[PDB]
Amino acid sequence: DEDETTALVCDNGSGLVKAGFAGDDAPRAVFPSIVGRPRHQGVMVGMGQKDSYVGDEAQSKRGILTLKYPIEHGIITNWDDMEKIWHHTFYNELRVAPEEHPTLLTEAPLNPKANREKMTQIMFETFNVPAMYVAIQAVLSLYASGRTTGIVLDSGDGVTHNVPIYEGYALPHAIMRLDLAGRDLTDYLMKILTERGYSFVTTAEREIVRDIKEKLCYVALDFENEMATAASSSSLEKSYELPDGQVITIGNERFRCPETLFQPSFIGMESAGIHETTYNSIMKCDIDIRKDLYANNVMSGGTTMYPGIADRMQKEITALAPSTMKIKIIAPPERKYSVWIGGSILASLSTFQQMWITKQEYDEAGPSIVHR
Amino acid sequence: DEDETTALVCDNGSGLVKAGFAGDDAPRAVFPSIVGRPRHQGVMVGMGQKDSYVGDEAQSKRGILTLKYPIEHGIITNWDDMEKIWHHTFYNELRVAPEEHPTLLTEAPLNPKANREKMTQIMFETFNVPAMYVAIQAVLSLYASGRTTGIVLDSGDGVTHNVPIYEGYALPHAIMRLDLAGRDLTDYLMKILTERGYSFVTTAEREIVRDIKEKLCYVALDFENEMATAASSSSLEKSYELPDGQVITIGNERFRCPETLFQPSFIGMESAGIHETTYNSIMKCDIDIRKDLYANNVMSGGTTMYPGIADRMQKEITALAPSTMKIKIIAPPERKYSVWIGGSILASLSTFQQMWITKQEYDEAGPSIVHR
Amino acid sequence: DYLMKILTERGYSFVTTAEREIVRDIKEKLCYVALDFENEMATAASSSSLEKSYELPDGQVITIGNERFRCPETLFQPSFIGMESAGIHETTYNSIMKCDIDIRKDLYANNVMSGGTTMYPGIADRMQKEITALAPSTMKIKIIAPPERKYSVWIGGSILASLSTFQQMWITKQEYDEAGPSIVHR
Amino acid sequence: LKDAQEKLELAEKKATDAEADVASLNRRIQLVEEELDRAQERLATALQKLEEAEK
Amino acid sequence: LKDAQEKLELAEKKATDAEADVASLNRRIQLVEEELDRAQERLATALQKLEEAEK
Repeated sequence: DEDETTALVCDNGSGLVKAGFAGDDAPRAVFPSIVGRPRHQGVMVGMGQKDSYVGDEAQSKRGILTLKYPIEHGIITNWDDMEKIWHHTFYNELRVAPEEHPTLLTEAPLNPKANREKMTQIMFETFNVPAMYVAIQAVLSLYASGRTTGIVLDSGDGVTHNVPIYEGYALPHAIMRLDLAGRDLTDYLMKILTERGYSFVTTAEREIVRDIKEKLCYVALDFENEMATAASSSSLEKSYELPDGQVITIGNERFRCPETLFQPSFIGMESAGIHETTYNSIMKCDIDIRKDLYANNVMSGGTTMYPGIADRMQKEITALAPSTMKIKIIAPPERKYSVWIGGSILASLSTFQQMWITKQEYDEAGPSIVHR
Repeated sequence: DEDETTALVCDNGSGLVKAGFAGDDAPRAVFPSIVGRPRHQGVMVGMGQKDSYVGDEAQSKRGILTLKYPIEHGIITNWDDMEKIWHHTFYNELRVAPEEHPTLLTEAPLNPKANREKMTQIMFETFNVPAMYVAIQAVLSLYASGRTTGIVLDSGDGVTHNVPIYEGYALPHAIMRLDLAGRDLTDYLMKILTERGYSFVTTAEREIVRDIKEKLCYVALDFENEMATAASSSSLEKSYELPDGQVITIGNERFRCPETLFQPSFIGMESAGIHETTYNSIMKCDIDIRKDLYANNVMSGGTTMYPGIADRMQKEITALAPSTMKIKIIAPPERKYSVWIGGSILASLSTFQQMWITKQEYDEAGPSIVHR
Repeated sequence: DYLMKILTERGYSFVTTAEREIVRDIKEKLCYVALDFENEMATAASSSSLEKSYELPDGQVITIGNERFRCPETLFQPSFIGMESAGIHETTYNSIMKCDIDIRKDLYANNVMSGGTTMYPGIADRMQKEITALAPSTMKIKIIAPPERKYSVWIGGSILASLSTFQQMWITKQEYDEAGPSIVHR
Repeated sequence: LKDAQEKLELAEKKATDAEADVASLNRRIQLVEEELDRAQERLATALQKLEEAEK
Repeated sequence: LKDAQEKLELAEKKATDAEADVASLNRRIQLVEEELDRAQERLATALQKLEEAEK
């Protein structure tokens, strides 16, 4: 129990932090990855002067603060502001004292060696946690779907990745990163919806375009004769009621937004798209392992939640793969937390105890120890 | 003079074409081996609609065209697009009419019989050249260094080869091909340089990583205690100024890029490396000819130009070869054009006239004639 | 409308409609975009002969010293008017780091200005220095602001449409009656 | 012999690093000298344009 | 040996002629680059003086 209860799992994202206790089924804490700094001197009624704001209080009060994102494209870019988000996570969100809890953290696919050593330096030397561990994100997603070999298409708020994993070892030279994700996708909907003849003028109009994207957006299979369908004008249309009455209608654009993930050309991106990239990762791997990867395309991440994403991907890679092959696109329902759940499982596991980096290992080996 | 002036030499590569007149000291024409096809309908100011673009106009205008490479790994893969690059070479680059010029062409090491017959079919039947001849590339490189027996390590943009040649006959069963060359090498530098904490974001950032590779990259001898040297941090570092001010620094990676040619493992390649391959070619040849090959390792190709390539190779094969042997790594300065220069010499030669395949030979013997 | 308020705020009244309309003629004639808008306010305070009095429809000589440039500083600082958007120079730049990489030296040496509101003198010098200091030093900056710029758009059309080669792009009633509005839409 | 040949790969290495840096610095001097006749030439013209506009 | 040692006095000779020419060309580039910030600087000032006088 000492640490059975006690292991923490913190998944640091570009848009959201997911956090909680190893053992739980889902994150106890989910909140924006921002750190707000007040543009002016003054106070809220009853509070003192605050130097900084994190998560939702930074989002809610955004009009008087300069908002900053510590993690650009999955990599920690500002370490002063990240230690601020961690502090908030332990002390306010989970309300635990960190110096008696083992902490499993996550990093990104080709996270620079030096960063994995730096967050270890900050975990052990400024938070004084007993022990910690850094798992790679795609690797926890895979594992949370039971398996050990597969290829994960991972897509969240600032990055998309393909991480081919074989008997647990993520394959460095076959990993692909595509910098277009849910953030890019909300801003494109924004324009095709203002372009439908609308105005997201106040900040209460801006924010909810993102809630339109999440609730009403679709990834149609045969996106071709779906536009064609749009035109005959079926009961395909969908009206959402705004903060007030102002019933906005979205028929068609509803799927023009996730067609951006297959066609980056919709947004002036010259890069290849999700399905081709799944494939290219795969023809960059060893030959003998390619049947395995093909029957185990695990999807994880908030942006892979658009319904019919899996069917489109299913047919997208069948028709690029040699017919002798078995294609299989696994997309679980909890996928917006796969990464986290994979960490919860792993860290609560009976056999993981012997991989925890302890302060004994650290004080004796330097940050190098956990770096592997 | 009839043809003393008149012989053309065209060396077709995976990245570059080198072309000019037999007699000259260096190629009159050097340009990318691309054929661009416009993605949209429209025009440049003052020009007409163009169906196609070749060489540098395809590179410069790459944003509106789909670029295609006719020669994959030294072998012609698309014959519609190759006849386009030849057309461009004769008519625009050298501005000659082909029907009055003998043409010496080059092919790759184990170029399929059928291809040598096909480019002969296209030379004589669609360009109507008086006479032509196909030389093997390593063989022209050797000969341009004066000799007739030696082993050429040839390395350009898409392929590396080892072609052991004895009294002029390239030895089919001892030739080795390693598909990792300067193209692969620019993309690896790219990553170790973004990995140094950088961004080659716009296309004006992409292209110049290749000019960094050419200008600043090195092949260190004792690549071991060169990394060690990097760490003590000597004045080994080297900063390059970008299209603008943005002074980028490259200290160390500078040589981590050509260490890829000895260690393919740096790039997820399981194949053996350049020096071992030189050697293996050699222990695949007759016994009595192995002292000859060892004292005549001729290097040619753009990617063998990295300074200190020869010293590393010198010591790489001395230490694999029996000590009773004399090692000798010849690397001339003009080596990025050895192949071409060997053709210029040979084709301007007094004795070569009797090996030219003439339209008389062809119209009478079929493509078989030149195939040998 | 912002000048209006900083001028009523200077202790004035644009009360009748003959007072309203002419604030716009003050903006056009007397407004400036100072370079180093910082030590221009500072200059205002020492009170140099920077001031400028305009005579209204009648005698009522109104003086505008300082606000004269506080009005076009709104184009670089939208915060002067409760706008949270970025300003002209940053936006020039952001457009540019949204374009292909290889074309960014071209765009930087060819910042063409057009429109009535880009006519404020010293707009070009401020923009010149505004983007030099945001652009990589390896770059050439060049802010072209022609004198006829309040009609650039029109003049470009006059040239183009009187041109010898444009005749073949005119959409004719033949094209239309045969292709529908789609024809000209491109 | 090992000493004359070793002294050698080092003297030839130094010779080639120095020939590479002279080629680079001469290319840089020609480019900055060519940026020049250009900076100074448009200058004679900008100053002349000033004296006429001031008049 | 006679050949490695002879190849030598020639490679060292070439190394010293090239180090001498690079030193001279680098001195010339610094002087023409310094004539420059000067030509171009009085230029930013002459062109600014023009835009103000033209205004």
